[PDB]
Amino acid sequence: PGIVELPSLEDLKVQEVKVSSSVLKAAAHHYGAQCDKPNKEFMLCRWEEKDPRRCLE
Amino acid sequence: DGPEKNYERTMAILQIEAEKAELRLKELEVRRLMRARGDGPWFHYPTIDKELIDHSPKATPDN
Repeated sequence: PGIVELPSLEDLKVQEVKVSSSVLKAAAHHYGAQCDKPNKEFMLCRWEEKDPRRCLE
Repeated sequence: DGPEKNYERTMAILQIEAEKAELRLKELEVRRLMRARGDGPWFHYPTIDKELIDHSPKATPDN
């Protein structure tokens, strides 16, 4: 009953953040303050779209 | 009692019994269709009340 669309590998290719959880936790408080806008935009998109494929950008 | 009173009293009796008879047959036909199709007040078996659903945002986004 209908095939599932998937993005291409090139669609999912991004420059990842390769730092350990201790690095994230040390920076978490400032990181939440400095990056709240694109972060909250992305979270708003996920809870609205309910679809990981509709939030890649 | 005169023949006329008995005569017309009988018509009154016949009218009621014929109106009851027609309704008895209609009720059976209505019950036949309500039970078979489920689109009437009778044979209306309960389904879950959708007011029990919580629509608040959940801990995760896919739901």
